[PDB]
Amino acid sequence: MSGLKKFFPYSTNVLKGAAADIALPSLAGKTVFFYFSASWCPPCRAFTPQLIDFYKAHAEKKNFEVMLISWDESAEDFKDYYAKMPWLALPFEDRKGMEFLTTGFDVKSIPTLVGVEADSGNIITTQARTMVVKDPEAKDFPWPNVEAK
Amino acid sequence: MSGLKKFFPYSTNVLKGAAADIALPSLAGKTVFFYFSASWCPPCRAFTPQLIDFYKAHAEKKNFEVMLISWDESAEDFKDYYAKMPWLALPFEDRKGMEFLTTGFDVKSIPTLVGVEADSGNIITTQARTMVVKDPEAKDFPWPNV
Repeated sequence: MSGLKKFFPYSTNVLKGAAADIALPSLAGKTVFFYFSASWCPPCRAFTPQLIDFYKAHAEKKNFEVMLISWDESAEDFKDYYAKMPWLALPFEDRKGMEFLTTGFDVKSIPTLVGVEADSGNIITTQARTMVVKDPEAKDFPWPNVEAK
Repeated sequence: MSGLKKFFPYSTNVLKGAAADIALPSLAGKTVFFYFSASWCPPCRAFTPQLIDFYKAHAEKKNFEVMLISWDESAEDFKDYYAKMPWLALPFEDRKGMEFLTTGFDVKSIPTLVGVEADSGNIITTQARTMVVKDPEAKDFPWPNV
């Protein structure tokens, strides 16, 4: 699963609600979305509920997962914000890992939603945020290269 | 180059550094690798330098060329991103062209690297992206698998 691991030089497991036991290899075959967000961001607050709806409707059928990559500035804020989400999270303690992803994808502002292929480790798009609201039925999911629009 | 010419329905000439006047007849008899990439892509950023070493070491002897087909989101990004590459590029302004090629090669994510025989327009290899790192010397070039 070397492809997906390329995104996590400093973590082998990610959070899942109570358990911090999800092992990366368990995402094999899925599309994985990195969600760059934070509690102090007004548009994230407005966008998150929409992503949560999308996730409840298609995560299973469309076979995808989402992972919070937090820009929160404290462990406590992180803890509370992520508590309100149903998906995965890169642990707050892996700050360098957050920074590696943030620069890697050139994430200048949030919310940003980046779509990736678990198996090959390839990138689908860094602009899935707008497609989540623009295509709620997920007809064109996972939207490769929306950057062309 | 009737065949190859069909891969470019909207562009007569491609880029080559500052030179925007390279014509497709150049690519005759050789293998042409269509490299689907963008500055926003980490795996691309890690593969590009490998492909650059590979290009500079075998483009002449193994007789092939590489052409960037950009998934960048802006002309400014394209400019700085392409400046660092030695090979060719479909001009950014031809968005319709990169969409044609994307659909044609069915590119669903990047990086994607596809080798095609310039003379028949047949896809020679589908695994050059993998084999470029595993066969840095070019022993099994061009890793036919179609």
